Amino acid sequence: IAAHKGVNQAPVPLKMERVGPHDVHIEMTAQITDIEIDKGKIYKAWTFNGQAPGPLVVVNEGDTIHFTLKNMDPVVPHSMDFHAVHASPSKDFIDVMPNKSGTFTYPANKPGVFMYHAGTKPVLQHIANGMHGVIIVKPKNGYPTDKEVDREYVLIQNEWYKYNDMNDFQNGVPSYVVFSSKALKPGDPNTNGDTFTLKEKPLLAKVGEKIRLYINNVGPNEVSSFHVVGTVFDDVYLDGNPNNHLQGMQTVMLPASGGAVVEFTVTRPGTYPIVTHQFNHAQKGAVAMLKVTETGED
Amino acid sequence: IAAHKGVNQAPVPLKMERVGPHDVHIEMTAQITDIEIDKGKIYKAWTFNGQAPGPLVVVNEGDTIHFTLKNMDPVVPHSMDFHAVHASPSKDFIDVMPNKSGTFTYPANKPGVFMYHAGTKPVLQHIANGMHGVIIVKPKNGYPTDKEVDREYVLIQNEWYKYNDMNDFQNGVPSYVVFSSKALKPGDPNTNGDTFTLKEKPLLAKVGEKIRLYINNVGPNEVSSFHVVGTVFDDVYLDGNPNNHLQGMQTVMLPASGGAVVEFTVTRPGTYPIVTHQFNHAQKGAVAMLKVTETGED
Amino acid sequence: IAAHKGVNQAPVPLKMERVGPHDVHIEMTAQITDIEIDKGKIYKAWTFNGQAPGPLVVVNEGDTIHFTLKNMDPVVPHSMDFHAVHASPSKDFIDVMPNKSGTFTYPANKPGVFMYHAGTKPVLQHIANGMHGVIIVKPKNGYPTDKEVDREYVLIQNEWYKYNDMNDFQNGVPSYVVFSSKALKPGDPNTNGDTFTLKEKPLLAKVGEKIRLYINNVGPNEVSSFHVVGTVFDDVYLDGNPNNHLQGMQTVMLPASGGAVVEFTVTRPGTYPIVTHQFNHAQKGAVAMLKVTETGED
Ligand SMILES: [Cu+2]
Ligand SMILES: [Cu+2]
Ligand SMILES: [Cu+2]
Ligand SMILES: [Cu+2]
Ligand SMILES: [Cu+2]
Ligand SMILES: [Cu+2]
Ligand SMILES: [Cu+2]
Ligand SMILES: [Cu+2]
Ligand SMILES: [Cu+2]
Ligand SMILES: [Cu+2]
Ligand SMILES: [Cu+2]
Ligand SMILES: [Cu+2]
Repeated sequence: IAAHKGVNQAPVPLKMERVGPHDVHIEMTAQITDIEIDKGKIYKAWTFNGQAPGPLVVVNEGDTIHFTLKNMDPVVPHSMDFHAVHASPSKDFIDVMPNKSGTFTYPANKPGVFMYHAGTKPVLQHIANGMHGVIIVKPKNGYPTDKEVDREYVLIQNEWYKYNDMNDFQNGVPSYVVFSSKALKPGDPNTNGDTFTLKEKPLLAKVGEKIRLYINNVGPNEVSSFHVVGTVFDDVYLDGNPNNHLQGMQTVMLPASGGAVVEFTVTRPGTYPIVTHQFNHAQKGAVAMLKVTETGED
Repeated sequence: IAAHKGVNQAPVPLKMERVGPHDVHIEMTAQITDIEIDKGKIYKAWTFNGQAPGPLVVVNEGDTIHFTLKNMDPVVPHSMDFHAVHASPSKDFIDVMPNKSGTFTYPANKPGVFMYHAGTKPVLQHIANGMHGVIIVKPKNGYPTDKEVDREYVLIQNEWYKYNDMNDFQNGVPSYVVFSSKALKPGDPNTNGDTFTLKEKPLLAKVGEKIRLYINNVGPNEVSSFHVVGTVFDDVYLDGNPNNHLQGMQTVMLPASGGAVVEFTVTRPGTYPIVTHQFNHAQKGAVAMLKVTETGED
Repeated sequence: IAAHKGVNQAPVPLKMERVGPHDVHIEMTAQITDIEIDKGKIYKAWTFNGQAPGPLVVVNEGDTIHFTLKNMDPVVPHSMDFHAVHASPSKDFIDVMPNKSGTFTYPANKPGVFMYHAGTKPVLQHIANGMHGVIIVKPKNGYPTDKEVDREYVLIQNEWYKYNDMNDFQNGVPSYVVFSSKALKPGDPNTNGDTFTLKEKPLLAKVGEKIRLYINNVGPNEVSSFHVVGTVFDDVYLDGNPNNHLQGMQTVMLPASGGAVVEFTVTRPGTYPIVTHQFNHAQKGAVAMLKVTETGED
């Protein structure tokens, strides 16, 4: 795209504020931002807010979201689809033109770990170029295992293909498959989907802790066989709904866009790989690390 | 196949009749029929009854099926395997020769949404050429959410490959991935697996309705990440068995041959896409549309 | 690998012995062994004990495993990762050098059907070359359907690629996808992952029996759509945990490394194919046979 040559729009912080007991404002951008997806490999990504996957959104079950998208892309329209919400796609997930803004309002009435992404045709093109992310909806009644959890993080899996190549997007194997982590609390890492950051700067935990991960596989195209090496998942909630409760799973199958809340105990000090057990994808980047110490600090 | 050159056997209606409180007769054909799978693209499909996927079969839990296959193919033997039934495959799923008929009897003792397909070696060849379909077995006790459902439809996902190309069937990506709908009640659409019909003539519903879809991914080769845009599944019954109950899923993973009953509410007027969220497959045709109006008519 | 030319190390029996009410010793080898994966096709596999998948391990819930790996490979280090155990991967799943042994101890505190495999970087290379297997952990309280089961077997699905070809391992379709069976009781077959043995020498059962299969899809790369032709699964326990209970499934989705306990009834004499319903993989070898007779013997 000629109008994208040399364009590298600096990341813009997500804006969110509560405006009522059950109403939340969210303002995001669509923007074109260079991301290092593998060492020495820059992808001029189509992004929300200059991150790919986009920034983490967290709301409460029953919140109505008043969402504004500011399209900074000079030529390509973009839109937003939240899997959390009940909305009319042809009225509420519509395109925002370059240099314009649009505001859309819809309720998040289901708890869980939901994908969000651009919904502009061809959707495959917008997702593959980087316009994906996660919104977490916190259950009103929590999860039955809340009291057991010591520490929590968010992980997202995505693929990267040849740059803006629709033939490759449809018909080719992914060039990279990657994990990223998005911050829930101050001090948490906030990273982009790349092959290396969560290996070189592992997530941190303490010996004996029960860890919760909020996870989603945004695709665009692959399913995920999510596994933490050296442990077993004590409890799994499919899509993050507290009713979809499994126990003692070694590996959790996630469809494309599929989410889960998974919980596991780390019993010994060491470094614990986190993989998709589809090992062609792991080899192409989809390995993160969890470093477990006696004190919890690196 | 030389004996298939110029052959286009007109579709023959499914024949079914109840013969006892727990016994049902079903008569189907195997036939060679041209189907437009994408605009301008004719596939000379191997079919049951001139449809691909084949005609919908609905029976009651506990029905014994007395099934007759009339093979109209001039040269290729075909057979029938119903996933619903308990049968001896080497006695009851056997080949029927060209221009012959065979009758086989077996019970459907489990509720759900089951694949059926030809079971003639190489099975991949018969399925990929179009010999797949769905049989629904209605639960004796229903589903716990029956009283909430306002409207229902059947959707089937399948792939199409290069014509009768076993190398492509085994080793290549699908050329098209498609949805079709099969009629449950008079007035429902009844379509074949193509890239366009359910976009141009969407399924219809009314604002506020809870919709049930009986779904199955017949493959032959891909798994499906089934998702309705703009809603969340309130309830999901894996394989259509009422015991396999999930709630609040954004997306339902279906193995090849996997089925489900999914239920969701459409809260606003508009058009709601229905996809496999493996977006390479969606881009290659696997998007249907649900049009929701204030009155339910187009 | 030059040091592997002409190397064909004869299979070595698994060594196991109980050393306390909750402690079990296991001794395995890493060795280089020629396996006929398809008729006329020898793969010089990287193996545990000269089998691929490796020998079956069965322990009780709550057993601590004292595991020794003797590395017979002349040049390549190998390691062991059991999905059953809680361990520090960077301390307990570490490499054993050629011609050395290492001993590692860790508890199996969860019931189920778990993958094991080499954990040496690049893990994809070690798994794809054949270093995978299953460990079964028997639940302390059993399964609720134990009293209904008449006969049981273990089945494992794996893929084979071009020989030691990392490009193919990461980016290519599998050349073969295969089932193998591992013995639980004297007289059970014990086979390697190949395209033919379980077709030519089917598993055996008697008319009317309820069969339990302990299954795992070790990959490395594909998911599995596990289906027994001519029946429906009465009960399914995902990953073999008794709590993850589904009923009446036609087909069970298994992620890469995913396991299950599945149970089904064979009502009539005949031969029942066992497949992954991803039929490209079935065509490339992933069909086993179950022969059901009036007397249960061939
Ligand atoms: Cu507002
Ligand atoms: Cu976009
Ligand atoms: Cu979506
Ligand atoms: Cu704790
Ligand atoms: Cu009859
Ligand atoms: Cu056929
Ligand atoms: Cu089948
Ligand atoms: Cu209603
Ligand atoms: Cu010991
Ligand atoms: Cu190895
Ligand atoms: Cu593993
Ligand atoms: Cu019995």
